[PDB]
Amino acid sequence: EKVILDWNEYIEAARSVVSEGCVLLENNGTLPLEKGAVVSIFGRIQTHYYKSGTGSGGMVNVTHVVGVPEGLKLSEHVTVNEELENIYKEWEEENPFDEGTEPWSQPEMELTDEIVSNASAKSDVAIVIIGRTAGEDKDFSDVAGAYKLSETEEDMLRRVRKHFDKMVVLLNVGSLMDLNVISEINPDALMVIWQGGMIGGLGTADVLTGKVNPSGKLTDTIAYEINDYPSTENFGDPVRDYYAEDIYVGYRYFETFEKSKVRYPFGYGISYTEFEHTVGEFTADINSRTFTASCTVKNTGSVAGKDVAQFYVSAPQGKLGKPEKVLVAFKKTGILNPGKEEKITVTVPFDRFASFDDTGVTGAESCFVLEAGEYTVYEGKNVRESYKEGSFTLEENIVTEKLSKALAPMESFKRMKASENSDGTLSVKYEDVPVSDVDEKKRRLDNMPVEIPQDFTARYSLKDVLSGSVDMEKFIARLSDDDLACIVRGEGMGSSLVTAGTAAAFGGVSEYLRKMDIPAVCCDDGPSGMRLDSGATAFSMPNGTMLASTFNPDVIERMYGFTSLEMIYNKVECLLGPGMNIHRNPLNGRNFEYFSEDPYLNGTIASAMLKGLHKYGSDGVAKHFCCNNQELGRQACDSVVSQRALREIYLKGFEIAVKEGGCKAFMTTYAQVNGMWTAGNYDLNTRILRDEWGFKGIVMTDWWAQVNDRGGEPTKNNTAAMVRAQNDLYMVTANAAMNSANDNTLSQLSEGKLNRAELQRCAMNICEYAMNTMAMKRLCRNDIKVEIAGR
Ligand SMILES: OC[C@H]1O[C@@H](O)[C@H](O)[C@@H](O)[C@@H]1O
Repeated sequence: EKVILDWNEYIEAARSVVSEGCVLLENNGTLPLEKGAVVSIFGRIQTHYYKSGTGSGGMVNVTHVVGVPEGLKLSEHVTVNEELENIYKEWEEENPFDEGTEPWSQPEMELTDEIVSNASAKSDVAIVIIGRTAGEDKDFSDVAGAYKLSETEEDMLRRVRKHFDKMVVLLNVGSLMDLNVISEINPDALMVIWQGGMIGGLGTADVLTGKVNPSGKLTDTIAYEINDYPSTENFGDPVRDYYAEDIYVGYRYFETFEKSKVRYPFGYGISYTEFEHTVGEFTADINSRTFTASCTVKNTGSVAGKDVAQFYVSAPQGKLGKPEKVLVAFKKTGILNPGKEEKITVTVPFDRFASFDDTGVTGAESCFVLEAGEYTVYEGKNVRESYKEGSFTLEENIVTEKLSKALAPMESFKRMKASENSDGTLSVKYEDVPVSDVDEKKRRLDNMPVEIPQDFTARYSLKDVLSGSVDMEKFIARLSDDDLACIVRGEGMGSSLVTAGTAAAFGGVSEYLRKMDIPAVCCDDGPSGMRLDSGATAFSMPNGTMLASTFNPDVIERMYGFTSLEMIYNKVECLLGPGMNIHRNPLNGRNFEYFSEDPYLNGTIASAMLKGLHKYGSDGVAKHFCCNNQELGRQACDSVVSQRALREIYLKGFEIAVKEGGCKAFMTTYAQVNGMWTAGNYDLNTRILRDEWGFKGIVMTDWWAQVNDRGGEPTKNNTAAMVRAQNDLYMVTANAAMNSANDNTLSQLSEGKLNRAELQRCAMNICEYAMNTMAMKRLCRNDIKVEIAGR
């Protein structure tokens, strides 16, 4: 089989994401830009369009990046003031783009009254571009040049505001920055254009010129101040952060307790037209544990466009306490012409708005439950402007799922609690989070897998398992203790077993393993496109937050469908994404390659990406599992967090990726969750992921990540602790066959501290995964051959 990867269709797919992911925040009709307008573009970052964040998910090599000025010229709908372009060009020869550990921003060119006045005299409209990047190992700081405007950027904005009566501000940013000073200066239009990959300027020009009507929505709540965010109190400590806000993350906090601290609510975004959402039929089916809600969205303005219907549930406070509203469903309309409408119907399972009882107060400890009382469903344009769709009342609690006490905090701390005041409004009070009473050593011992007796005369290939000819158990008996100790080691970076410049090879990492037809499976960064450290080019796609802002799983899936083929072309089997850690705080540096403060949106967008990658047999690796919500101190840092917050917020997106997304590969973190490293955490990697969610796949460490037993010293070679957790793969070693990290797999096995059954389980996970990859198909000679056309 031979498949064409059409590069022009790939471009168009990515461009569609850009034009659906831009978020228009304010506009007085200055957008869209009028046909034949002359635009003056301000901001030195105009010449170096941020196509991505920095670090592992920002090192995609490309031949060309289309920035905003070039996008606008290629549109043929406007022209750009060339004199001002040359002023920026000539100044930049003297003040070159700093490539660094790259800085968050570039120094702005100071502007004079003469430049700005002369620009306005020869143009119809000013566009001011403020650029920010961020990423791995540095957190975004609440200072000028990072989250705040620089003094010279502010001066630029004030001068342009004075001399132009039409002003447009664009935020070419990985994550949201302070809007207070920008809002005070009061431009005529404000749009967040994120970082759109290599064709970002094309999709951005589409929305600016009106060829596409913007339809992007915020995936985070924008508060007035950094200190309004509930997590700011407990964010940015390199050693330990207590997740005291608990389930009250983002709009779960603000809509419940602090509506007046919101500038822009979750799900907010506007269009060049206006829409009217009319609530429709509502039914509930308690026996099936679903409800069905309908509404109609009508374009009531004068230009075609899409809108998003967003559905929320208000649960009764009960004994647990609840956020006012939780997102349970959304649907983006087709393009609606003026005066036309679309009926949207959603069926919502009760598990979308259940609560995890981690205290026992409901009578069902360690369960997801719907407490007795009234459930009100809302629909609207955003969480704030969502209106009653229907209600139903439960006279008794319904247990949606029985789970276990898992990943519980090892120390007490106080968490936020919804308290219903005398009047009936909700205030924040605090309560003690109960401590874990789980016997961890016992749990491991009681659920120990059975050893498979070894048999080295067996000549079964991995091909014989794939065809159904033999059981995986029969095959795995062939692996020696050497083979077992070797197969749990990933080799990289730049292993010679796979495409050069990628992150890792795993599976067939010795002559012996490859002789059994276990192929070398290739892993590579990242969510926004293949990072090839050989210098080879690949498609640079929009950042994760831009993807999520589309509220459009279909457009995301379509784009990653092309990535699926591109990966096969490069013989990359595992793309190291989606990044899908919750936006707990706006200052986390890696927010650009994650999706949302909301777990449902997070899991739904992740799943769309995975479905895309699955189209032609490629795959993603969900990361970082879990609670890597802060870059500072991420090697040592301990996230202290309640079971409920884990179950409803931080794990929830990952759960969705497994059950809806078909996720079969996970990456753990550099850090600790509840007092041990995640790579050695049994509750995370076995109890929750496998035994409760039913995940069938592989777990790998983060690259050169530390591992420990609870209480013990962290090291980059405690592979025994890793295998005891069912974290299947240590990424990475320079030479896996030679044990170049000097790991303790065999010595622990020798001492009876690691059981061979545990190694065998990991080996089976690895082989089961490996045999369904395109690398196996290359051995079997039935892989897809890809040819790139259109270039
Ligand atoms: O590049 C391989 C890995 O490196 C680590 O530093 C990052 O945390 C991961 O996100 C990445 O996938």
